[PDB]
Amino acid sequence: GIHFGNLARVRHIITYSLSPFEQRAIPNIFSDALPNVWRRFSSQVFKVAPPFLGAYLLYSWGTQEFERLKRKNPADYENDQ
Amino acid sequence: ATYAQTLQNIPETNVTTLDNGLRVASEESSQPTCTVGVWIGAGSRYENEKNNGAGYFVEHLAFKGTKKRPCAAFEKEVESMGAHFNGYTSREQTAFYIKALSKDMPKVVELLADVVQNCALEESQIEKERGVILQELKEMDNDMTNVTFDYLHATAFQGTALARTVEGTTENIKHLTRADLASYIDTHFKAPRMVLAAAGGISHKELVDAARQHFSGVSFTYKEDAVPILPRCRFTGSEIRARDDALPVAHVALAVEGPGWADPDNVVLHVANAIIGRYDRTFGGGKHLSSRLAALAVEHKLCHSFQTFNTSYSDTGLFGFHFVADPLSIDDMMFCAQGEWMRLCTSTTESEVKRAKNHLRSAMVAQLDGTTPVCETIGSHLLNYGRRISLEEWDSRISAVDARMVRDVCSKYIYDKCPALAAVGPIEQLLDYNRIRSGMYWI
Repeated sequence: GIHFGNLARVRHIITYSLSPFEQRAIPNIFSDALPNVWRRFSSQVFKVAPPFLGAYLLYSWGTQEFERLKRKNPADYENDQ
Repeated sequence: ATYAQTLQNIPETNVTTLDNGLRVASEESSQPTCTVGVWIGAGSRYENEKNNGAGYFVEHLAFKGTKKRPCAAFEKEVESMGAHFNGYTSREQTAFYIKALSKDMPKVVELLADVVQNCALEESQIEKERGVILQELKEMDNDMTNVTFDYLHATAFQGTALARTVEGTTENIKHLTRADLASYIDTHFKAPRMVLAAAGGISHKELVDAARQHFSGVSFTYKEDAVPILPRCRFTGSEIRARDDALPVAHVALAVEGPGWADPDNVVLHVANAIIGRYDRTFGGGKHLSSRLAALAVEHKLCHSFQTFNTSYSDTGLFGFHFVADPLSIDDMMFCAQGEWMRLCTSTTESEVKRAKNHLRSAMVAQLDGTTPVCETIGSHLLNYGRRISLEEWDSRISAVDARMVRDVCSKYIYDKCPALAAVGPIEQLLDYNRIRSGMYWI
């Protein structure tokens, strides 16, 4: 339950922070934010997208194939009389 | 002989100004001994990125001899007359003063003037002190309290001049030139920006005379007799955290921007700080101390010590507190501390201020306990208020303070403000800025 104070042994690290009221909440949207969203997107698209593309194809096929097998095969009545 | 009467019967402080712009002030008593010195309105705040720590470097040579008399000579002469030579340099103020027999007030004045005007700046002595100053920076680096206050200024006034330390940077100390120090002295140690103050058994007219004789070198242009107003230093709510769990105890300092010398509210802030007080593990009073925070500290063993402060400056200042505690009691201490600050703005009592006012009176009276401290008051007062302020005036002001006034002033400077935080040592238990910021309202 109580942990702050006995977590880790740290030495020689200085940190600097500003009050929330002295800064912008959502700063550098175009110079930083978006450029990074692109970076992130880019670096994961070929890891993620591929398998989903594969599933999408299999879906398409199997769906079409299913409907195709519902159609009539003209070659079943060529010599019917 | 009542308190009131004793206050009115205190000899007045005499001030006169020379044509060069220098001011000479002094309070006369019947003491065979006296203190006289020159308080200069100079310091690190007046320096910049390239000459930071010059004023300090100078403070090191201001006693190693002048042109009229080299080191040994200067020293022997001062020593052989039983006089004490001390001085100091801060962010906005510097001072060189001497303690001696009133019988020498005049020879001393000549000595002072020689120090502030003809420092030898011995090229060889400079390289010798360069190494000394470097040793003091390593000594002072182990003074957590002072490391902590430096950091407090570093962040509270980040980006500005008050952010720099008085001693200066390592790079600067390693590269300051004989020319830079020279330049420093010339640019800052100037008559209109100085004050010749003395206290003890001395003739104001005899003082002012020796003053006319040695403090001369008048100015021709207008740029030489104008006291330059410094550019404002922006206060910033923020924190700097230097963590080292290898240190035995942690130091913490929290503060909000203060008004600045000239503001009357300072009388109230000092009464306020008097209510919270201060404490340290050797106060016999123990669990019975009037200061609530102090009492809690004792009961719950919240810290080794804590102190309040109202550090003034020309246009700004730092009002806050500082405590030393074990890594595991930082959170509770900070809690109780911020708690007391809320109580101030919200529920101060008449009884509380009554006590704090008394405590404050005997505090001001105690700062005039000797020639040096009184001389220090004069130098500072003329330099900050441009006039001496009698104990009777202070007392007049202190007496007007009441609970309501305390709440209003404190609410003004404390309530819901973004503070400046500096923490050093084993500070893992100190909660984040946001949590601390929330301790700034309601309680």
